[PDB]
Amino acid sequence: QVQLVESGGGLVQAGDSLRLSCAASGLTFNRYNMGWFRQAPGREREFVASISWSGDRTYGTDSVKGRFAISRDNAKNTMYLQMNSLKPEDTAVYYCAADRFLTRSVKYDYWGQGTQVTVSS
Repeated sequence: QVQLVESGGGLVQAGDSLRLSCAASGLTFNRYNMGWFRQAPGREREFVASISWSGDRTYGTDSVKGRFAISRDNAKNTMYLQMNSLKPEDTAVYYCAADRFLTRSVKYDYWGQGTQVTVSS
């Protein structure tokens, strides 16, 4: 079956940087758009960033585009999210997802279990 596994979460302090990764198996990795979503306490699940199989990057808002960077390594079936200047508001569970057509919609076909990021001040 298809399997997406996130890692790299933990407890950081405000202003820190953090790199999350996502490893995929059971699909032909280079034919899928890959996306990061998050769910903060008291909020709905929301789009963070996406990188399509042709390499175009799409970001959620101005709150994200300046601080976060997304990339993929097709040779290793892995994608990464680099997060800089983290704030308490970024505390959330971060999910990796894959889909053959979608970009910003939360209705992607495949989902990982998520990794938890806590940011304290």
